[PDB]
Amino acid sequence: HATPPKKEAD
Amino acid sequence: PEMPVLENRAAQGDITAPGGARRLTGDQTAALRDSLSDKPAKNIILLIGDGMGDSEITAARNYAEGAGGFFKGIDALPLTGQYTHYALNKKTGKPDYVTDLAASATAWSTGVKTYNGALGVDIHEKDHPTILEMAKAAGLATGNVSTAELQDATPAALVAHVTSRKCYGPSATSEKCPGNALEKGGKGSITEQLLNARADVTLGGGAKTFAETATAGEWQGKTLREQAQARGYQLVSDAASLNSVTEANQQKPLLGLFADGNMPVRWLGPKATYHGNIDKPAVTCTPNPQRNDSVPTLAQMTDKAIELLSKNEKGFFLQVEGASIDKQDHAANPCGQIGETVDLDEAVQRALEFAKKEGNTLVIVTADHAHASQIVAPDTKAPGLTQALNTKDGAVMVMSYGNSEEDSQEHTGSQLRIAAYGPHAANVVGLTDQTDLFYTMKAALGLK
Amino acid sequence: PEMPVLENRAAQGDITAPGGARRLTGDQTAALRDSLSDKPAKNIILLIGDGMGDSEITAARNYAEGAGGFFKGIDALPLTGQYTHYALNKKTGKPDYVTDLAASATAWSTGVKTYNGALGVDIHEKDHPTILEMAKAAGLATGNVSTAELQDATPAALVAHVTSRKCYGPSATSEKCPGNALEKGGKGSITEQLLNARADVTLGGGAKTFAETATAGEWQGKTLREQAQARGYQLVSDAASLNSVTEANQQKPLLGLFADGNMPVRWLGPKATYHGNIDKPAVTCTPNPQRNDSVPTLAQMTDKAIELLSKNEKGFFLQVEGASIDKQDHAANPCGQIGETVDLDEAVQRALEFAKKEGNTLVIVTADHAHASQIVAPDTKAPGLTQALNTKDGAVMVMSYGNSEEDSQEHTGSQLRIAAYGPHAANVVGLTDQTDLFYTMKAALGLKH
Repeated sequence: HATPPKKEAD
Repeated sequence: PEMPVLENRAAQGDITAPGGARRLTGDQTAALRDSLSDKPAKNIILLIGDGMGDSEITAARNYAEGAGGFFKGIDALPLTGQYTHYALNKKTGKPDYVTDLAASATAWSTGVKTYNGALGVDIHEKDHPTILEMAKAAGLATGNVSTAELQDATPAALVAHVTSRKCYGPSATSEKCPGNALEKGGKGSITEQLLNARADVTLGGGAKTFAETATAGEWQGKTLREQAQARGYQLVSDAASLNSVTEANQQKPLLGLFADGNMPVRWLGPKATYHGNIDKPAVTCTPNPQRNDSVPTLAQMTDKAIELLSKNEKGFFLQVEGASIDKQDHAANPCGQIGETVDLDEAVQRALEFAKKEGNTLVIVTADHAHASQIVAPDTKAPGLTQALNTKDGAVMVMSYGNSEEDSQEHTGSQLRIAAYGPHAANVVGLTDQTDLFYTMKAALGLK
Repeated sequence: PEMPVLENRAAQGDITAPGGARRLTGDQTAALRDSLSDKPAKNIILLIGDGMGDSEITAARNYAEGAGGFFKGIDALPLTGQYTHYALNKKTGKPDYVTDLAASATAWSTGVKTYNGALGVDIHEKDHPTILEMAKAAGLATGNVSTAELQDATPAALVAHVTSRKCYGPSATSEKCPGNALEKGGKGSITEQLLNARADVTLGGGAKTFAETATAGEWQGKTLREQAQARGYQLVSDAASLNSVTEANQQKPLLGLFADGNMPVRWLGPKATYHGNIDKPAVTCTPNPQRNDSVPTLAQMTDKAIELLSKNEKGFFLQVEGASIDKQDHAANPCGQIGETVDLDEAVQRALEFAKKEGNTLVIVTADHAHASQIVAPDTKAPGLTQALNTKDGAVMVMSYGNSEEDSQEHTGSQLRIAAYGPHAANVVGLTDQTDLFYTMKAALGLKH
């Protein structure tokens, strides 16, 4: 959900 | 009697002559028997090396020690095996054959499979105690060491329970882990829960999140760094501060934050590029000058942790993680990738040297997943980023990662290497599951 | 004190629950001690499976047995470790980090490193006795089995000494291995030497080459197949013919040629393609129709080989390779790859079921050299050649190869998995070198230099 995520963002 | 740890398994002679490349000078049966003991374990030191699978170990050995070389730490454990690390689909509960760090770390620290991203919770977002909390509940000292951010998955899995590994501090938890947010009745973000866990020794990077202020609770309004201080922690920032520490226990728990993000890498080098192996000169890795004497190394933090935790008669549990690497500046960086394995090898040596003379310590060395980087022929014909390196053998070795630059290296689901030394080390031999590691540790220390 | 084989190391229960994914049910210290013995080995069965590597085994297990599955043969061996397989650069004598099949095969069959392509010789092109030749001189029966062509590296290293693996027969040998060419005073081509070696049992593919005629020698003018019949071999070409065999020895040695090239793959599926995990649909392997009861399986050949070699009271040496795969039609083919691991597990089971009740047999399982197969996340990013597969768990598994279509899968220098069972099994545990396996088998059987 990071590894690396998508999103985890703005 | 005494349990030995392979002294030397380097090519024994002339690799050009018959029997010259042998690593064994004789039968090993006796050695293996001497390595097997069902005696109780007073302590446990768990060394985890990020992405350090067989390919990673081989590459580092070829480069730093020569193909026929030998890691007096990593290749030194007598008992060996391969374990599975698959995760679960959160909706279906079916396997999802490529795990992430969070789920992997949750597996060995709690013993339950879960979904990629989850930390200390199953697929029902239900909490589960960690080997570390259990150790504390038995009066054992506890240590959580890592060259990465203490909020990253590996060290966090031991002290935090959130629905997403992203939830580093208040800000991030408020939006991605609402049910965990403090101001919503939750147990709080990863950092807040780390301060609650209260391990005797916690050392590493990740001081950035500690700049955040709590949005609720007893310490609402002040920085998490200020909170640790108000709660009696011994805050240390560098090597000099760390060394001056004489004790670490529940009244004076040690918290060492040595870098905003991850701790400095050991080696530097250009990154692999398309056709790098032929279109760019062969590389020789250079030391990271940012490696000050003022910033403890993975090995030194292990030493200090052992010193502090050994003063507890009942015993202790310590987890050391060597993963100063990042994403993508370090990245698809062989130089940075190799120096990282050397970092772990040093830490493992200290652990084995301690465990050997103490005789009641179980040292377990493993990785969380394999990286798809690989050692290929100088004349590779395959697509991807490559780099040639000058090894200790005076020959070149080429490396290639199957990821898109402007993309981080991917995971794989391949079962991977785990080795152990000491009491109960047998339980890592053969095929086992990553969750078996939780149970192996639990049983070795006799925790309920 | 009988040496145990792991009965069941599959997840013990509900993998969604605490401890449900556990593969152990209790302490193993006792199990391990009982798995250690330095008593001499009467026989040795060395199973070699391309893709008996950690990544290929996990993929196959996930596929056929589910993530929580358990290979009753492959995962059943108690003692495991890793071994390096680097080669030597013929010119400099220095290491070459990624070895080809021949350098690798030479290493464990003779105990000496060598250059890539080299079969049964060192960097000075000087012959070195193989493990099979040595067991021969000690009076033990010998078996050489492979689902590939018998001339191919693996089965060839045990009975042939040539400066290049390509030297299958006369023609090729004459143009690529002049020094080994018969008409030049050499020991001949791979097949010719294989025939001089005269193992008690040789089962595999590659009947193509035996159709070649010798260029010199007392058997000049006739096909190698004919030369074989003239020299006393029992020629068998299918399951029925092979089952009819009652004995195999030096007076009546057995030679089974079951396919023109490699023996038929167990499962069919399409080749992996770029972005095939999204581009194409999830794949489920299908039985290869070319595989029938007239073609023995890797398992039956192993089974029959053990039967015939087990008669020799002195003991026997047997090597079994599961490599029915090719290059590139089978290729970047997930199903062909997994089916092989599956074929392998059956042959390993027979080997273990046998060694378990005899108690003096060392079973060793290992994986070729390293390849680029990988299990990756089932979302967009692949890359290379990829393919989504429907597994036993009713979940899809994605795999990527990273070599190029219109290019065969590449080799890697990554240390590989090795496991053993029986006397001296301990010698594979922990870190060892591929050449150590030679000294391990030689020592276990008591063979003299």
